Amino acid sequence: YGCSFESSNPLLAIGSLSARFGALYWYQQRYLSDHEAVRDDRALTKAIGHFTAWPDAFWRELQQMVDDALVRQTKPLNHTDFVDVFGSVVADCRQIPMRNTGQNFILKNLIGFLTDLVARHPQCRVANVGDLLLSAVDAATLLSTSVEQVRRLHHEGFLPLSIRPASRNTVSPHRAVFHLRHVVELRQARMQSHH
Amino acid sequence: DANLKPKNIERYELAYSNPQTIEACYVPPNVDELYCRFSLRVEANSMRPY
Repeated sequence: YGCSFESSNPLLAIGSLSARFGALYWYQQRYLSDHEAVRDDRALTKAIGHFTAWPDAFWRELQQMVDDALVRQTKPLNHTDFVDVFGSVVADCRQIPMRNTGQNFILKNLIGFLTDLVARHPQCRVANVGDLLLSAVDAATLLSTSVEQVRRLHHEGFLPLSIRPASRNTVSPHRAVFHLRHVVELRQARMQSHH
Repeated sequence: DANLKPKNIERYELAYSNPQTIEACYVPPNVDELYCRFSLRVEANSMRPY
């Protein structure tokens, strides 16, 4: 009904109401997968405790699935889709309606993590994590901008395309084609703002 | 197309090469000079209609 908080240590304890609503919606689909039992009070009541160690737990949830994915590998990683390892955790960032990083704190932590992941895995002769392919709609989300802007950014040569398409065809938004390390670096280099 | 509409071609579609098969000829390494020769005959044959 209102916020009214002070000494807001948890990442769920600050902000405008729309964000506070979005954070709960996200928590629910992701951890309350059990079918509705109209436990309208009890089901959501737990979300606050959950977030109290967030700055240090979210990363472990992401780390766990890097390893479980790795041991099930069937192709060299540089032809593997980003989605096969992280399971659309990126798309879920779109459920909070705000676009910028300083307000959408879920996206802010996911990017933090991916930047570190790339940093500890530099390029060498054998491919490794960080060379995964992103689709056009994924870069748009990580770069905090609409899709048409990515097409314009490609056209000017600020980033490379890795898969050669056939002639008399087009690459659709859903096709996986940019390397992760290329997107992370470009964003640090030329996409920052006061937000 | 008739200097009017530029054709529909997507950007990436012109970065492709165009392969071709050609014959060529070069002087091999370490030859000091090349020679060319021919013969010529001249006849006094414009004096009368064939």
